[PDB]
Amino acid sequence: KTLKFMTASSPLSPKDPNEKLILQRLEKETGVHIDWTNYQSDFAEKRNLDISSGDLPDAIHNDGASDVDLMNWAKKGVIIPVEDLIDKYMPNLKKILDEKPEYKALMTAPDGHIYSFPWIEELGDGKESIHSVNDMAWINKDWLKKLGLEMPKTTDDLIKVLEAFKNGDPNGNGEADEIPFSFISGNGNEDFKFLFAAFGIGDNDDHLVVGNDGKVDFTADNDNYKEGVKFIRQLQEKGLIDKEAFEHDWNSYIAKGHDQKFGVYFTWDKNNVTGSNESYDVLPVLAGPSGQKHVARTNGMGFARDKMVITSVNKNLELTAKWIDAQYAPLQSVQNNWGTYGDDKQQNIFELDQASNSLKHLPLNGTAPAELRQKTEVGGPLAILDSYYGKVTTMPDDAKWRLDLIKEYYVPYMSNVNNYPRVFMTQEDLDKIAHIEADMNDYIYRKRAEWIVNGNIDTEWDDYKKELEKYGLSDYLAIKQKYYDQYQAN
Ligand SMILES: OC[C@@H]1O[C@H](O[C@]2(CO[C@]3(CO[C@]4(CO[C@]5(CO)O[C@H](CO)[C@@H](O)[C@@H]5O)O[C@H](CO)[C@@H](O)[C@@H]4O)O[C@H](CO)[C@@H](O)[C@@H]3O)O[C@H](CO)[C@H](O)[C@H]2O)[C@H](O)[C@H](O)[C@@H]1O
Ligand SMILES: [Ca+2]
Ligand SMILES: [Ca+2]
Repeated sequence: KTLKFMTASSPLSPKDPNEKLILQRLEKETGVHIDWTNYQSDFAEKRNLDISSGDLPDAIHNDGASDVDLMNWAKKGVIIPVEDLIDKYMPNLKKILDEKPEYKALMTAPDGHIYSFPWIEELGDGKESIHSVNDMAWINKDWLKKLGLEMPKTTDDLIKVLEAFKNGDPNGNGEADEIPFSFISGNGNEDFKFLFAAFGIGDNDDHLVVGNDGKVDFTADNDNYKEGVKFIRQLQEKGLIDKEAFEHDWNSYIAKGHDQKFGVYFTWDKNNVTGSNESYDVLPVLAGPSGQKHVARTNGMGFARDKMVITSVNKNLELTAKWIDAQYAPLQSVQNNWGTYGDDKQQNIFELDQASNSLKHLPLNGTAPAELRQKTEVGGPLAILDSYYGKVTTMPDDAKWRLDLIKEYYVPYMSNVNNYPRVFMTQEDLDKIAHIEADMNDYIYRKRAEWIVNGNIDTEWDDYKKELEKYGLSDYLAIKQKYYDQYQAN
């Protein structure tokens, strides 16, 4: 009747998840009450403390564990394999794996086991996938018009435009408050690395792309990569970059965005940052000095291996298996991912069409989509399939919109036929990767920011590449190539 789950949630959502409208209804439908350990910041560190201290719940919900954490917890009996539970008790998930057996392959570790329950969300395929580009570039069209500038078409045009922003007071308040170029450095949706491809190849959060020769490329040791750093260095030297770019956080970014202080900035959806207005639009793909005109593909996709694991201290496997499966009901999945209907005390993402027993997205009327979603979503293991649109739920209008934009502006410039596939390496290979990445990942972003602030990449470039080799890049790259080959050979 009672299970104890650990979970992750947004600091905008209730400290107690049972305050969420979805979870109140779910209790009345499963008849299972969940007592939550809900971490709303630094979830992974806090999860690792609990596991290390032996302070295990029945299951970790909305977990987001890496594959190396999954295999290590599995080698040690922290979590259990779950395939027999799916076959015995999970008809909603079994039906999904019937329709789309490809995901079953993605859930199966090389030792034949399944250790987690995935998040599945189909929104585009291949180049047209909503994940192809995460850190989209946006520009203040109102400043362009005010200053009589055309949309920039090249990186050189971008510099000239940005200097106008710094110097031309297009907000008209008589102060040089204009921030020409902003970002939030590192992984994720507000980084600037989307522009590195205007110098050829570019970059992504993996620092990994697949060349058309079949050979994976570590992007962050290319000359094109150095040229992109040199480009941002020009912007810094020219006083075009947000004074705060390497210190501020999301909440500060969004404050500035709401005051419309940005010339060009990066984000998933401008509505989350500069709001619902036509002051900002997509910065179209720019041509580099030599006519480079490219969009690097991310390796992202509408699949996450682990949004739930089951711990070895879980004493009612059947009930837990059946609770989980209730999330894989179409209508439930839709809500768990995106929000709910019929709250009279808070804005609703959905309305319930009782005529069709189906969900209809409502208009946000200026509410930031990520803001209302964070409060009312649940996360966790769920599947939303392409066959659900027009049947179970409307497609979200911000997802349909973004997909249109990806087709319009970006897909024509994705010259790479392949990106890196979602492979499940062996545990021996995962721990090798994890040792190299322990050195490499921080180091790459550290050098990148030092180089934009000092100006010595040209003097430091070769030492940096040797250092990456001492950290094991060739080994790192050889492993990734092996799995790409095995994936292509099937
Ligand atoms: O790193 C912490 C960890 O991140 C994990 O997920 C997030 C994103 O979760 C959301 C994502 O919401 C969107 C993107 O959603 C889709 C694509 O899946 O895009 C469509 C709209 O264009 C939408 O229909 C699709 O579902 O991302 C923007 C905000 O960036 C939203 O407007 C949009 O819905 O992020 C939201 C706010 O955090 C959350 O409500 C959503 O679930 O990964 C990125 C980090 O790289 C997010 O920070 C993180 O949320 C993981 O789910 C986990 O929950 C933690 O966030
Ligand atoms: Ca001004
Ligand atoms: Ca390379």
